[PDB]
This record gives sequence, C-alpha cells and structure tokens, in this order.
Amino acid sequence: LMLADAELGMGDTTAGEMAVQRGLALHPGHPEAVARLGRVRWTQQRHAEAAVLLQQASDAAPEHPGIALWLGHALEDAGQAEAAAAAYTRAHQLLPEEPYITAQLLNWRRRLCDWRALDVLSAQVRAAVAQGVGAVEPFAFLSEDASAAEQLACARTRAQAIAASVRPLAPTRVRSKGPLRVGFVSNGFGAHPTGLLTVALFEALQRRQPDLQMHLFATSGDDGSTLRTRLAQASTLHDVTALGHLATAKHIRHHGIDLLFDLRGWGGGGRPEVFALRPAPVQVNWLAYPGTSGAPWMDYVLGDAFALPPALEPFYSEHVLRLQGAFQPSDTSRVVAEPPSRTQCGLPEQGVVLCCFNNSYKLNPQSMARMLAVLREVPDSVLWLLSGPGEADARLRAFAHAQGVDAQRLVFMPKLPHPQYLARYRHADLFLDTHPYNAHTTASDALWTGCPVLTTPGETFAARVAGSLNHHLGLDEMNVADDAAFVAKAVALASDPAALTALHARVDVLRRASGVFHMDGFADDFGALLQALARRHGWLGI
Ligand SMILES: O=c1ccn([C@@H]2O[C@H](COP(=O)(O)CP(=O)(O)O)[C@@H](O)[C@H]2O)c(=O)[nH]1
Repeated sequence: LMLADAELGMGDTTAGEMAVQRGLALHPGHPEAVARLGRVRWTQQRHAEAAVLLQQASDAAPEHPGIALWLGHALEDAGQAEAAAAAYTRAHQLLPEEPYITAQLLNWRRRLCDWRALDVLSAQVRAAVAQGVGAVEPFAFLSEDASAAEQLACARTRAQAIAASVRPLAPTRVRSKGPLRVGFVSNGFGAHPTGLLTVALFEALQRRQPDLQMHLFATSGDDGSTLRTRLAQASTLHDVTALGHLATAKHIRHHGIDLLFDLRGWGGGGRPEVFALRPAPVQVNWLAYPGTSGAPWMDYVLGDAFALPPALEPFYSEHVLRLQGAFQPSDTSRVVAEPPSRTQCGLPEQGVVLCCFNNSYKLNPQSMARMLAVLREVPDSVLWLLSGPGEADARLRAFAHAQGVDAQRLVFMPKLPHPQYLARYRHADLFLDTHPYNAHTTASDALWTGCPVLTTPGETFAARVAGSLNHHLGLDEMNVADDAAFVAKAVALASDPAALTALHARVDVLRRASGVFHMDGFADDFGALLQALARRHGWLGI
C-alpha cells in the first residue's frame, strides 16, 4: 500500500494494482485501500470505475480529505460535473485552510458558474499566490481578478517546481548557416483553437517564406479534421503523442530546431516540462497561453503593441517581441455557412441578439451583470450564450431573474462542430466581451463572420486580446473605458438599428482593408521577425 503509492508514483499502474489488490486481500472493504484502487483506475483512465470505488470508499469514510478530493478528480474527468463539485466542496469543508483544495474548488465552481462564496475563495487563492504555496494553476488563475504582477507570481512558483525536478539537455546554438528550423509544440493541431488560428499562416509560410523550415510537434493524434490534414500538408508534422517528456525533448533536439514555440504553455495537456528541458536554443511563448510563463527556460514572448504594451513588460519574465499588427492570426479560408433560421436556433424572429460564446469559466458575475443590464434597457433583446457544463445554464437563468430579467431571454447554444457554430454568428448583432478573461479565438471567430465585438480592454494580456483585434482593425470605438460605457455603447447600438447596420457595414469594410485578416502579410511579418531574431542569436543566413 505504502509500496503501491511508490509503484503508482513511479508509473507502473499494473504493479500498483497488484500491490493494492493484495492490500485489499487483507482487509476487504477498507477506505484507505479501496481508494488507492480507484486511483489506479483514474490513472489508467478507467474513469467511471474509479468513481464507483472512490464512492464506496468515500461513503465508508465521509471524513477523509484525502479521498474526497481524489473522488472529485475522478468524477471531474468522468463527466459528472455537479457531483465532482460536491466532492471538492466536502474536501474544502474538511480542510478549509488548504490552499490546494480551495484552488481546485474555485476553478471547478467558475466552470459551473457556481458563485457561492466566490470573493472569499478568490481572496484565499490570491493569498496563496502571494506567498505561494504554490498549488495554484496559472491557467485557472487567469480567471481571477488578479493583476499582471500576481499572475507572474503564480507562474514563477509553478515554473520553479518544474525547473527543480529536471535536468536540461546540453546547451546548443542556432545554426550559423542553412535554412532556419522553426518548431511548434501543441496538443491542439486539429479541430482546436491552436490548429484553427495557425493553419492559414502555415500555408502562407509554406508558400512565402521558403527559407524557413516549419515543424509541428503534435501532442495529439489525428482527429480526422481537415485542419489536422491541412496542418500536415503545410509542414512536417511529427506525432509525438505518447512519447514521455524527455523523449519528446530529445526528438526536438534530434531535428535540430533553432526556434521553438510553446503554443499552450500552462494550458492543460501542455508539456511545459518539455520546454524545461530546453531542446532548442531559443524558446518563445506565443498565442495560446495569454500570459507570462514566469519560467527561466522561456527566452521570449510574442505579443503586439496593444495586448502587451510597455506598461505590461515589467510583468513578463520573458523578453518581449512584437509583431507589426495583432499577435493573432486566423483561418481566413473559412467560408462561413448560412445558419438554420433564427427559430431553428432558439431565437425569436425579431429582436436584437446580443451574444457571447465564451467558455463558462470566462463568464463571471461582473461580465454577466453588465450583459444583463443591457437586456433590461433594451426591450426585445435576447442574450445568446454557449451552453455550459453541469447545471451552468440553470444557474445563469436564476442569476438573470435575480438581476431582474426574464430567464427565457437567454438562449443556450449546444456545442457545435466548428463550421456549424461559426454560421450561428450571422444571426448575432453584437458580441459582448468578458472581463477579465476576454474572448480570444471566439472574438476572432465573431469578427471574421462580420459581427462586431464590444470589449473593455483591461490591464492584463488576457483582458486585452479582444481590444487588440478591435484596435488593429481600426474599430477603436468598440474599446470602451468601463462597465458603464460598455452598457451605454451596447444600449446605444442595440436600440438604434440604423447605427447597428452601419456598424456591420463598417466591420465588413475593415475586415477586408485592415491587415488583421491578411495572412500573407502576417506570414511576411512573422517570417521577417523570426529571421531577425535568429541573426540576433548568430544566424548568418542562407
Ligand atoms: O460550439 C462551439 C463552441 C466553441 N467552438 C470553438 O471553441 C474554441 C474556443 O474555446 P477556448 O475558450 O477553449 C479557446 P480561447 O480561450 O484560447 O479563445 C474555438 O476553437 C472556437 O472556434 C466551436 O467550434 N463550436
């Protein structure tokens, strides 16, 4: 059992199982034992079986904390959202002081739009980051009202834990001579944000920057998307799913990558330990983790003048590089299809449709309140949202009612295949952004379909992304100072269709004319920046 933990700790789940099972062989029905078995299952990804057992073991010892949290982990990944929440609750009841349970609880509550004791929970996670302690996940922490400084703190602490338990590969340099090898590590190469944002760029680079060798290190297998196949077509895609961290790192070294981009990085399925092994001489943070890595192994972050302005530099560990337009490319080959009718989409046939298709953890009391206030001031408006996990949708219905709006004014879109979800935007009149974690991919999606995005650019990179897209498009009037200006601008537009029509017209002009959706230009800018970076590190060219 002690043995079994070490065996499980090591990775040998089968030997782990064998040990545990002999443990149970002694006292059948025992909490401490029954739980480890369920943890084997969880590790083995037999997630429904993990939860049966941890429920047996939880029920026999309603008081171990310990076991409660582990049952949460298992119920989370088994898609039993509300029950996983109820388990983290208990684990928090038993140990209110442990800023490792609180962090997992808070995050799971944001994702279910459960806001009980939110501020008290957030404070305790922020306290934990200020001493950290250290538990706290930098991705989850993005959802909090913390400053750039606090996110950095959270990220270092997490980075230090990794850098301590890893020995870097032998240092190497950028080749002085020959075509530059450029590498990108992601689990999202396919029908995922990363694949979706980068695909038209890679095809543009393949055509326009022949002196750069693109390499994609995919930490996920083929999902059968046209994205994965296009990405494969436009580069050398290496499937490294199932290689451990070190073998992944060695495989990047084997290919002699000069510049290596981390697309995810604190992400969730991200392999930051691969970066921690420094397989490439220059390592860049870009695009799909909207914050600092906080990490000694990351040389650079790639941003832009708006989303990462001079006043944000003190709060990055990386050195800051900027593109000449927005940091964010997108799939400009996408023909947005026509949606079903409004009725077929749950929408009324008349009425202004305000929408926000953001992830549930981005929808907080502040972002919701201000969307709801727009609805109160605009008679026949409707609010169109992504349907969310567990009972998320019902909690927002109750909150709308509490905020003095008819709950039936909220329409919840089920998750759709990307081409179908994209088409939904043609029914939307205005996209209402979230704070402090902006719409990112979803804002690019919205604008590409022709739907304007209203945002309140904040003080962190993650609260400035929507506003960068507006800024680089020329839509400055859609970046407003605060909640009051937000509700006012939206109300102004929603209650005057002629101005609204003019705005859609304006977005169409600016869509075609600005550099924002010009992936050829993006490729030339990106490539030139890569080349100039490489010469700064001794590349002589060719
Ligand atoms: O019904 C849907 C809903 C969402 N998306 C896609 O879900 C993704 C946005 O999800 P994220 O919040 O994890 C990524 P971000 O925070 O970096 O912006 C995009 O790929 C959307 O096109 C769909 O394709 N269909």
